[PDB]
Amino acid sequence: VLSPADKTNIKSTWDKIGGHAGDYGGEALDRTFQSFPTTKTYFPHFDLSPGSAQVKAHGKKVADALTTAVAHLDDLPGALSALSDLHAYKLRVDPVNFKLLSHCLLVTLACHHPTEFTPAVHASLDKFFAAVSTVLTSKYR
Amino acid sequence: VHLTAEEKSLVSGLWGKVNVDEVGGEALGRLLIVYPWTQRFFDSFGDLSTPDAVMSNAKVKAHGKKVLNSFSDGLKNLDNLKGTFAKLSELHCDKLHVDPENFKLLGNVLVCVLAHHFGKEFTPQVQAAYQKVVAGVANALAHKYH
Ligand code: HEM
Ligand code: HEM
Repeated sequence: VLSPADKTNIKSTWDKIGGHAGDYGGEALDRTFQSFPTTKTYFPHFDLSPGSAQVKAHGKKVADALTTAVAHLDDLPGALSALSDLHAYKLRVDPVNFKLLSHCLLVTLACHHPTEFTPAVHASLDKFFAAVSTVLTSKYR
Repeated sequence: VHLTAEEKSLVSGLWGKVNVDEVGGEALGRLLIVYPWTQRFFDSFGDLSTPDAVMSNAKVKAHGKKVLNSFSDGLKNLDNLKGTFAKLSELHCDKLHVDPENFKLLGNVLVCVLAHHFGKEFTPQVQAAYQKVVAGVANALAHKYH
């Protein structure tokens, strides 16, 4: 769905994360590789060691993307349609993967920002992650 | 569950610092809130209809506690999880009929509440070990369906 409480909680958090998005994206990748190794599968051209510049660089990209979305919450499908094609048509990605990164991305936010990690916000983002993921998986469905 | 020595030192290292009255409460609360369907197993618990309602409800604090104590029990016995949870496993499966996918999800929200609580000390290192233990528990509990 995505009601206007939601959308508020989401904006406000992303405002507060501001200039750090780019590192949070770095880290959430980290955590993902490290807690769910099956995912490194998709990055064989990556230096998948811990502070590596390969990881860091994407991270910035994965977080720009989410920034972009945060701006088009009404038109998530327009907003991310090229990435939709990327992950579905070209990278051929297991949908289970998104559940996993979504969880590490949530985590990284809870680490950095405990105070605005109230349960009400937690729910809202979750929900945001689930929506973004549905979108990148939509070409399967 | 493997859990190499390093991993063990890191798990039990953090778990020393965890306020067990608190965290059961928050983990469980959070479940009801982010996955609303889970509420159907707690009708007995009274008003859960709003987030502050759940945050504030006593029966929930009081379980949270019981759930997190049992997770304590599984930390001692990391070896034979299977044994430690089997009796509990028969309850979630038979008398309760909880689909196991929901074990996961408690497990993950617990990883959440930790992270929120421990800030940086929750390194990718640390969270990997708990992912492990968490996944262990959820299987150990699923057992009576295997
Ligand atoms: C919210 C979820 C995700 C978002 C926002 C996202 C965003 C992006 C972006 C921005 C790119 C870079 C486009 C480019 O190639 O210049 C990318 C590429 C890619 N994505 Fe993701 N992605 C997400 C989820 C996933 C998941 C779950 C995986 C795999 C587990 C994944 C794997 C990849 C891979 C392998 C590439 C190309 C890697 C490279 O060569 O640089 N994405 N994605
Ligand atoms: C990590 C997963 C879990 C652990 C460690 C766990 C642990 C426990 C424990 C220790 C009790 C019994 C308390 C007693 O001694 O009286 C219990 C009961 C119960 N669990 Fe959980 N549980 C898990 C997952 C779940 C989930 C996901 C649900 C439902 C979605 C669930 C629903 C219940 C219910 C309804 C009871 C008993 C309710 C009552 O006494 O009124 N459990 N669980």
